Amino acid sequence: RKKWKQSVRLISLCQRLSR
Amino acid sequence: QLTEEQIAEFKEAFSLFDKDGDGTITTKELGTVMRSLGQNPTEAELQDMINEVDADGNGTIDFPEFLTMMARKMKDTDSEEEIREAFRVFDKDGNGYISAAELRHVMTNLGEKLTDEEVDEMIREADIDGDGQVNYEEFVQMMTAK
Ligand SMILES: [Ca+2]
Ligand SMILES: [Ca+2]
Ligand SMILES: [Ca+2]
Ligand SMILES: [Ca+2]
Repeated sequence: RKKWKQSVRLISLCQRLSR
Repeated sequence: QLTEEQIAEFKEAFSLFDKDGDGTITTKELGTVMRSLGQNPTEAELQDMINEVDADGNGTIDFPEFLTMMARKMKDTDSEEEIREAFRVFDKDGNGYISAAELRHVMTNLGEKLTDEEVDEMIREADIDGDGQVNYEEFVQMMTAK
């Protein structure tokens, strides 16, 4: 699965959302 | 051809936001996730985020709209300051090394609990240098792998 890489991407998602 | 593992990953991501499991992500739930990561969006700012992908006009985000959101906003790759921003989320005590304990806590805080065996597996796979923790270089490097 690579749960950690997946969660990092989700964290980046929220960074990109909060402009 | 979507794999079931891909689908499972989308579902997990969706469920992290959709904490009450009703099939829609609200401003409250979007907010909750971003506040768990230190951000402070306003309700209007959260609504604006929803609006962008809110194709059926109902004011909340459903599964296919969330897929669109990720398509647009998981647009390729972690630059540098954002990779570094992510590292900071996990390195809770700011010491430059992510411990197993740190990772477990941060992950629980996000809202995905996993067996300590799983957490240790994540540390161990990323720990290239052998100290049992994950430094920035190793955090960066784990992001390239399959
Ligand atoms: Ca919900
Ligand atoms: Ca909608
Ligand atoms: Ca630390
Ligand atoms: Ca290490």
